Amino acid sequence: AMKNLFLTSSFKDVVPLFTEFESNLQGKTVTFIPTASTVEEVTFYVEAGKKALESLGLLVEELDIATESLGEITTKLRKNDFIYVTGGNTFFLLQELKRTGADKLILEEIAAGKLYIGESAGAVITSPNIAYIQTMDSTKKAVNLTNYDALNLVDFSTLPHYNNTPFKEITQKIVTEYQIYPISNHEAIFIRGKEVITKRLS
Repeated sequence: AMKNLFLTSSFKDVVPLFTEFESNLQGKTVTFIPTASTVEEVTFYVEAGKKALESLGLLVEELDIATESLGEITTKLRKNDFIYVTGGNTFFLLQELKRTGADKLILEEIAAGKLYIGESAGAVITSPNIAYIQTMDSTKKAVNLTNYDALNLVDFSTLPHYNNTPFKEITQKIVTEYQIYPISNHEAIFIRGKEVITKRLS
């Protein structure tokens, strides 16, 4: 029904675009999902994003889909105002969302009007299918995921870090090979229903 999404390559690089997107943040709560990052070896974006949210007066509540009961997943997703998904390995993220059936719970919340913030991997899973991201994120880390169909919230396939080192050749080759929607580190996509707008911080 409703669809409020903020998609980014790097949340810490576009904080002002987020505050342009959404007002009266003080005291609002965020379900913060770092699952994609838990199989990654370099993860500065996780704390950078969390501290950025906190600097806006948001109350951040962690939810690791990989380890928490469905009871806790259901409760947190329902309770908190926003959903935020950190970057990391997109395949592991989608794998854990499907395994728990939480992909469904996220879609329901979004349909009810809940704001979804997706960073890199968290943006990629809004696409119909994440196969296109396999040259950036290794499938070796998702040993159970048998189908790359994702949330299918938008018809387009967000490609983060576009023409941004160290993903220059990677992102270039993806465009060539594959409705790819490229965004750089300082771009965000504002989505309010059918209204889709790219903004750049510069």
